[PDB]
Amino acid sequence: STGSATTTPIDSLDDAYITPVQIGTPAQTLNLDFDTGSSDLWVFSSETTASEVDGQTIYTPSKSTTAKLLSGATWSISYGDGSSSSGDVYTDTVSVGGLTVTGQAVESAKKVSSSFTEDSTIDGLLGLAFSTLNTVSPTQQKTFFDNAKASLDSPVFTADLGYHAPGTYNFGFIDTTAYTGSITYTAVSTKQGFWEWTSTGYAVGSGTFKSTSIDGIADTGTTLLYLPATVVSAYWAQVSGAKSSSSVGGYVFPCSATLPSFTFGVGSARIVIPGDYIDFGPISTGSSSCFGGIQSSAGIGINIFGDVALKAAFVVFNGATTPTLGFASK
Ligand SMILES: CN(C)c1ccc(C(=O)NN)cc1
Repeated sequence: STGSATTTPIDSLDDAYITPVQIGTPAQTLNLDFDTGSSDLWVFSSETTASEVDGQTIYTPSKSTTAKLLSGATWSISYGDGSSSSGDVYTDTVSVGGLTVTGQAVESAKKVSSSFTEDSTIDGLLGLAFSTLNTVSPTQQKTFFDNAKASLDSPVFTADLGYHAPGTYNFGFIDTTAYTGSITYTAVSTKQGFWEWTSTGYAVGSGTFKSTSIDGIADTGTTLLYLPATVVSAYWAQVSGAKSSSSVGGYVFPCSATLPSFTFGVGSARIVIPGDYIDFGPISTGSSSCFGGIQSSAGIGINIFGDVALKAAFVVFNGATTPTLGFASK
């Protein structure tokens, strides 16, 4: 089997991407944030505290003939940005882009943090990291990908995120028309439950490439690119007037600037992030200070190749017995 679904930016900044997902019978379509940095499929639901729902589409398990309470199971998750959610669990039929899993754990939110309430366009998350990170207790549950894997033509999914445009998540096949050149594969560590890999270095603009190992995670659920302070300082030093602002919470730059590109290494290959991808616009409406798309990972504890990086590439998440990541230019 295979599946293919279009993923769409939620706003003009590509702050996140949503992908339609069919849950239950008859189908209830919710727009979920596919998240390769977590392993829970959770949704706004008829059980979510009313004051914490603001425009989202909800899953109502009582209207699904295939929903079953997973008796006694609860979940609770918190993300690196400080967001969180929690609730109980149903199993139901879930389909993505024509690919169907029966008996998928669908985690129904009773509570969500304000960040989720405020994101009217995001009806929940669909985790695509390793199932060892799943938060359901007392019986840990498998991700949609993990459940689908044995049925897939190939045990892979791909992320092809657009810059200010829709893109695609494919399951079970590699679309050889979706990228240029060749895909370079690199080793993954699953020890922390993430798609964790080691970049071989970086360059700023037309500058020389610096060979240096940068461990990090491929996280479609993080907006920005978070790298070591040394690397990030070297980037922003090439932008006149750029500075780190403790008041704003990161590097800002004059909105009159033209940003240089940023290159990261994948083995002997190189992925170039155009300067435009690094512009996250005015810090507040009407401001001439703009927020940068490359920020320090210091005080996160891990480097994060978020959407800013991933959208510059066609990315293969290879879930074979020994997982690997592949990157191609596009
Ligand atoms: C507030 N929202 C929509 C979030 C979405 C995703 C994440 C995240 O860290 N995913 N790996 C955090 C927050």
